[PDB]
Amino acid sequence: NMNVRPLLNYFEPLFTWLKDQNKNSFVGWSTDWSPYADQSIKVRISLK
Amino acid sequence: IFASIVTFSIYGFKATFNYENCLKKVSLLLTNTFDLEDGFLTASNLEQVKG
Repeated sequence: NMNVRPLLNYFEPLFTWLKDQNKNSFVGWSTDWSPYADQSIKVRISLK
Repeated sequence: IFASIVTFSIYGFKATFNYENCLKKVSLLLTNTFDLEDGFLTASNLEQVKG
């Protein structure tokens, strides 16, 4: 089967460097922000 | 007795109206919160939809 461990072993020094460099950061993202949310307008319609 | 009849009829009407408004406010709040289709959430099925 295909193994991903070789890639992790190859990039381990870079992973350690990033972890050292990412202490004052927020790993991850939120699926709600958008470049147009700050200037958008919400509408709500109730026909019945 | 006749006066009591006349008064309590209107009193019951007012109580029924207040109860209907109580139901309507909760229904509207739930519909706005969960974005359910309008008119779909009725008074009869309130408990089932709540659960």
